[PDB]
Amino acid sequence: LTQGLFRGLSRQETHQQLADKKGLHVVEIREECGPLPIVVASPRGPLRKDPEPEDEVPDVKLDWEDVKTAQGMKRSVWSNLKRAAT
Amino acid sequence: KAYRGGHLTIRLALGGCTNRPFYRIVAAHNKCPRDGRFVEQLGSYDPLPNSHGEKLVALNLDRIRHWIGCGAHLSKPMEKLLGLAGFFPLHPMMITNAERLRRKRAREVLLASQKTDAE
Amino acid sequence: PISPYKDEPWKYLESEEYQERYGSRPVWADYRRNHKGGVPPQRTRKTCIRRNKVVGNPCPICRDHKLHVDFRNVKLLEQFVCAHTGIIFYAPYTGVCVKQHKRLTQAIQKARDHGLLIYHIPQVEPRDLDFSTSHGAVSATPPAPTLVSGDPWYPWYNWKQPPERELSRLRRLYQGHLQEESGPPPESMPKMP
Amino acid sequence: PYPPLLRAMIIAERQKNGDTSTEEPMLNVQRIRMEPWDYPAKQEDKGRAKGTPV
Amino acid sequence: KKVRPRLIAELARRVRALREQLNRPRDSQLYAVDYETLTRPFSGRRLPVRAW
Amino acid sequence: PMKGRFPIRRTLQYLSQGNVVFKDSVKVMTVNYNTHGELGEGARKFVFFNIPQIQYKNPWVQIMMFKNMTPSPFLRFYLDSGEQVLVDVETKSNKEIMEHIRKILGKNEETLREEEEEKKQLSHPANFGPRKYCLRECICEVEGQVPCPSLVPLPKEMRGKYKAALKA
Amino acid sequence: ETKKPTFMDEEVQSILTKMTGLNLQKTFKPAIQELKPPTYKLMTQAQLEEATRQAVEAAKVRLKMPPVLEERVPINDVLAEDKILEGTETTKYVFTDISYSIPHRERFIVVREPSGTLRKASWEERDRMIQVYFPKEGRKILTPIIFKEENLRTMYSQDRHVDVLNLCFAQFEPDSTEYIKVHHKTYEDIDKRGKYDLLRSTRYFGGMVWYFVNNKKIDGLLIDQIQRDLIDDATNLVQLYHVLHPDGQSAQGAKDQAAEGINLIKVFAKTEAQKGAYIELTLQTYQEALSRHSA
Amino acid sequence: RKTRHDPLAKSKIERVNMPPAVDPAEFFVLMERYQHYRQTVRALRMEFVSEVQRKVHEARAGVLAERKALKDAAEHR
Ligand code: FES
Ligand SMILES: [Zn+2]
Repeated sequence: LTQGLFRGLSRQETHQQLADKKGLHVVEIREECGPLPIVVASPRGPLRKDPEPEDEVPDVKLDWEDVKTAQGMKRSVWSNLKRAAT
Repeated sequence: KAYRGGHLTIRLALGGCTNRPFYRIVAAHNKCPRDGRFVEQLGSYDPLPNSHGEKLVALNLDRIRHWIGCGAHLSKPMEKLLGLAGFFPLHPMMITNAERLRRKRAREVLLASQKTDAE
Repeated sequence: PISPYKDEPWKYLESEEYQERYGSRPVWADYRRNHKGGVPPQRTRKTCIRRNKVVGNPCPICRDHKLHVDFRNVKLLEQFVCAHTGIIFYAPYTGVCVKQHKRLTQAIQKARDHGLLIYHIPQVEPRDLDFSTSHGAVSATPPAPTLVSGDPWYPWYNWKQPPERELSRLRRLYQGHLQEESGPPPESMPKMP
Repeated sequence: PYPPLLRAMIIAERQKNGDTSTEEPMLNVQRIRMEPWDYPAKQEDKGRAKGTPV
Repeated sequence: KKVRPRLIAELARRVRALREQLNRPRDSQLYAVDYETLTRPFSGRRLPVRAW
Repeated sequence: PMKGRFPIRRTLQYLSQGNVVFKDSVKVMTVNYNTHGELGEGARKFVFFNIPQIQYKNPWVQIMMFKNMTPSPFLRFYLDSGEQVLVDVETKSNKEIMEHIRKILGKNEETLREEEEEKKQLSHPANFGPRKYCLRECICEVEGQVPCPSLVPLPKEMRGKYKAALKA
Repeated sequence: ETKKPTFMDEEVQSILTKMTGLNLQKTFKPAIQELKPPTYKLMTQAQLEEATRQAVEAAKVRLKMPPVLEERVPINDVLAEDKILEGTETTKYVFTDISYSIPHRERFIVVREPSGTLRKASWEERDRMIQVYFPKEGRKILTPIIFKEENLRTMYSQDRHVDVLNLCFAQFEPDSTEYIKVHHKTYEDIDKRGKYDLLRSTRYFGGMVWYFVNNKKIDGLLIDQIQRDLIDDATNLVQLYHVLHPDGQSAQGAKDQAAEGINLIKVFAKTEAQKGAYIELTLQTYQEALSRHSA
Repeated sequence: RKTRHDPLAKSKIERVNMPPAVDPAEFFVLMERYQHYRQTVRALRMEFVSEVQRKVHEARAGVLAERKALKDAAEHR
């Protein structure tokens, strides 16, 4: 658990690396701030002029545990319990 | 469910807890229980005065006129609520019960007067 | 124990005895409940004080008698409200007893009613699409004829003395079961002097 | 006449629809023929006692 | 969904309706009255006090 | 993870994204596509992504598919009046097909909003009843009115226990 | 003949809209509410400019100025008086027609008093009952205690005038007496302490300008705009003032001199403005500073 | 409540409910009020009945309804 936790927390891609990789603006969308686009990171190099090809359906592997929760189907008497401050 | 005969009626369905009554106006079959199944809810009546000292009465006049045109009857307490509002005429016994109250109170004024006068 | 800040509780949080004991952290930071298991009960103890007697491990509010839960002590009520969502934490989060968590929710709701505590107030839309008072419902209606002449809406609201020939029919119709004839009622309701 | 409330709701629809008139709405009670309570009913639609002598 | 027939429920129904037509009481029995107790002996029911 | 390729298809969030709600006339929809051939590429993607979306919005419409029966793909609808609507879908993308049948046999946005609005009138806010059907159960939940006796005891003058005692 | 423009005229709406301005940082200030993990998108320079444009289109819908109405007339109408029911009841009945497909200002609400009088419910009773059977988020049956004198002053002390206006718009109707009193009082505290910036980039700025103009209290506001390099708005405020008051010393003087731009402020400052001296000094300082930058 | 087969109590055997006394004046006055009140309500009921018949016939056989049914059939072709 510890050897893997430190492993994934070190291989995480930041917002700045992502922009530099694809040369695009990283915009943050928040419900509390409405539709306002917040620029969190921009590429240092030449900003690309062409947009990313919009994908009709993404071929990304999902997790049944998350999909089952979003559909109001994961019943559990141990989830969302009132606990102390952490 | 299917009841032998019967008909639709616009009555009061008692609700609330002990010493706190709250009626809800509904259109239900005649044989159905008081607080049982109903066709539609057409208002509510709070007997107990509120902080402002006034009794609230909700009425879906647009729907009460629909069911009365479909063959629905009315209960006496509910016919006295529509007369107090101006939708129906004052029920005859709402008038006679007032006359009885007048004569009754005038009958008590005599004894009260005689006592203060004679004694 | 008589707290000197009973009338002015907001002066204890801005003193040096509070800073030497709590510092900059909330009063419930260094508090832990004693329960069996990893998952604690979903309710805290009803109260930490029973007939002027304190329990072994009092809550952050009952352990310090100088912390008074009042709607004026804004600086203490902010420690029990999230600074990012404006929601009051449940008791297991902080560890307070139900008696004091019921007093905090009131004081927090009473301070927001006096404008002492800041909370999110949304920008709602108007109730009505139009604002025209061109309707009888909100305006005057032509007084009906019977209302101008001081008459009832229907003629049969008033008492009408029936003929004598009709009463004899009733008397003959109900012979031996009768009641004294009642005359026209008074115009207005009597009253007890 | 119509009762107080119904009268006020029929006069407001007129004004809302644009029709301007000062006539009073009234119910035609000529169709309603009120018979006395002692008027002979129909015996060919009336029931009969069942055969359960006691 | 194939209901099992109830033949005895139809047999008695026909028999009852028939007996109600052959043993039907007459107006002489139904509408009789004892003028001393003022009760219909057929049903043993008292008449209203206003008709006595 | 979730089995199968493109697992997002088996999600309620994706099945409700279909914008093709057929009319009442449409009764049967038959799809004929070829497994191979560059021309029939779109028809195959239409059977792989959208048929789930169409059947979820039109559960009372029969959908039957046939493979490699004709040299070219096509769609055919069967209406209740006896009319058939043939639709050649060769040399077209799955989006063109999904947009084409929505214009000739699908409902518009005006016809949908109306139906939805009717439902809003089924739940009258004034009504009092269970939380499932109505917002409030009793009128004691309304500030100003007399609270429930369970929370706030009523005055001794308003309880039938003492009204009887005071009277007798 | 010659009608004075109203608050909803296209000419006045554009003027009050421009004075308000558009600030996305304050228009969409982060709300203190339940949160979710944000979503990120990879955008180009053009895709970013279009998204920033869609926020401008939505912010103009959130800044829509509420209409300004006059204090509604009391309701004193009797449908019938049934003297036979007098004395038969101790409390009064309040009947409320509850039909979904009816606007609330065309809805019938009557009252049967203990004297047998069937009258119509007053404005205070109509708005109260409509909230019992057609509740609206944010509105309460019983008038809150925040709108009292002492409590309102507290909110003013924390510079929360926009919050008091949002409470007043959700609890009272635009034509109610309390909606006008609460708004007018708030406008008079800002003028006293010069807090005009608070309502900027909001939907309550126009309604505040419309009150000072009709009551001739635009001296403080006109100064603030000059101290913030907002002459365009300062001149439009004097233009608006002249329109609603054509028969004024400043309006007539302007016509004679055909004043334009900064001149209008000078004409208005001497003739009608109460604080003529202070305005000239403030306008003087600005013009001098502007000259240096031009060099 | 009881049924047809259930018997009667022994305390109600010798029971006679005497009708109430009658006030000749009030009885006649009250007998006329019901006569009018019930006639005023019989007219209202007929009015409301005519409105329910109208809407239904209008809906299935109306001007606007038949003006839209033809538009949907013309747009279909
Ligand atoms: S629930 Fe309303 S009174 Fe008990
Ligand atoms: Zn405690």
